[PDB]
Order: sequence, then structure tokens, then C-alpha cells
Amino acid sequence: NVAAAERQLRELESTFDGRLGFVALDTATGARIAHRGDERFPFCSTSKMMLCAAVLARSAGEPALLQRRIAYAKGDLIRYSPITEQHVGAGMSVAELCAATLQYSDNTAANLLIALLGGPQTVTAYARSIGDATFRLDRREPELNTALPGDERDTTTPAAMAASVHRLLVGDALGAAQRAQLNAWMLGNKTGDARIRAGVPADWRVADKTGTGDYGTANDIGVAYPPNRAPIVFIVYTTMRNPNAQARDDVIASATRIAARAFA
Ligand SMILES: *[B@@]1([O])OC2=C(C([O])=O)[C]=[C][C]=C2[C][C]1[N]C(=O)[C][C]1[C][C][C]([N][C][C][N])[C][C]1
Repeated sequence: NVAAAERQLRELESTFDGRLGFVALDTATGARIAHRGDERFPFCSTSKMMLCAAVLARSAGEPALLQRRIAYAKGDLIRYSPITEQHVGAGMSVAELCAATLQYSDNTAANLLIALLGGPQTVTAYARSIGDATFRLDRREPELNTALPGDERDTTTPAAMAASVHRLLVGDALGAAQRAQLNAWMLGNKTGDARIRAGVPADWRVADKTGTGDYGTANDIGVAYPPNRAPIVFIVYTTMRNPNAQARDDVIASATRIAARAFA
């Protein structure tokens, strides 16, 4: 019951002093549950999905690109870089940097990949090329996570991100090999156990990318793969009014459960 689910999302939002942006889409029927679907939210590290999709797209035209070694420096290292800091001095391949940024939310890896592509504007241009007129990447890590009230930098809408996740992981925005690699990376994410993954039935597989930012911002985007039915896209953006808010996992899990029940 889409209308019942949307009411429950409104009730969930009433429990905290912030905003919930949500879209769930059953890709077979197009059944769609949304809350604040056309409002902008700070996407934080969920942008790393669009970044790596852009890298994969480049690799379709440069066969050796994913195996190229990037010999980055200690001076490139910034906070929340659990893979790149361990391997500095040996370097990492482009594929390994994508895996790190997607599965561990590695910030240095994202900056290296942004630089490889030519800057944050190339990620925005990639989004436009797949039909997303809304996503905008304005800054690099870590400043893209400031999540300031009313700031449109480094934002998208839940609706635009739902369409982009659909086209990238389920549809044909990427070639088959690139779609499979993006899925494989996101299926292996390590940072989302308490978010979308905590709100779905035990037999659903999940490909997701989380984000956490200032103003208690807590996001998760991805696709659930139930057995014997089509994939379901889940987009969850949350951001709080208190600059001193502590980011939570439980609102995302609760919003996910609402939609999972509706799509039972
Ligand atoms: B990013 O948004 O992804 C990310 C997550 C995530 O995937 O949920 C968790 C932890 C770090 C990161 C890196 C990216 N975010 C930031 O760099 C901003 C940073 C995240 C940690 C917060 N810590 C507050 C005090 N416990 C503050 C902002």
C-alpha cells in the first residue's frame, strides 16, 4: 500500500528534528513510494557510486584503465581513508581504489579517482549523460560533506538518485561488464550493515553505498535483490537541523522496513 507507506514515512520524520528524503521503487511494476522526492539533500559519500560509474564508463573506452597503478603520496591522505592509508607507498590500481571508496567509503581514494577523471565537474557531466539533470558534485573530499542547511552544493534529490541507481545497477546506463562490476563492488560494501541491510528480509541481497556527513547526515542508496522477483531500488537521505547532531543508522533502517512491508 503505497499511500499507507508514505504516511508512515511522514510519521517517521515527525520523530526527529530533520528531513527524510526517500524513494523505493519496485523495478518490475514501477510501484513507487516517495517522501520529499523532489527536494535536494546533501548526498555525502553516496556520490562515490556516481564517481565509480563514471570511472567504469571511462574504462569501457580504455581497456587497461582498471589495472592502472596509481602511486599516490602520503600528502594525498585525508581522514576516513582506511584502505589507501594502509597501501601508501605500494600504490593501488584504479579498480582497487573503486573497491576501497565503495566498500570502505575511502575518502582519499575518491579524491584520486576524481583527479583521474579530470575533476568533480566530470562526475556531474557523467550524471547528465545518463539522464540525471539534478546531481551536482561541486567539491572534493572532505568538504563535500558539510551538509549546510539550504546549501545546494553537492546535492541531489531522492527521485533523481532513484532513477540513476535504477539505470546504473538494473538498467542499461552502463555496458554489461561495467554494470556487473559496479554491482559486485556495492554488494560487497562493508559500511551499511545497520542501514538498508538492516531493514530488509533475510533472503534479500543488497547492493548499497552509504554516506555520513555533518549536521547528523546519514544516507544509504542501493538495490535490494529479492529471490524470484525483480530488484527494488532504495534511496534514503536524512539530514538534521542541529549542527551538533549525531548521525544515526536506525532511521534509514526504519524507512527501509516501511517500504519492504509495502512491497511484501
Ligand atoms: B562519506 O559520507 O562516507 C562515510 C561514511 C558512510 O559511508 O556512512 C562513514 C564514515 C565516514 C565516511 C566518509 C565520508 N564522510 C565524511 O568524510 C564526513 C565525516 C564522516 C564522519 C563523521 N564523524 C562524526 C563524529 N563521529 C563526520 C563527517
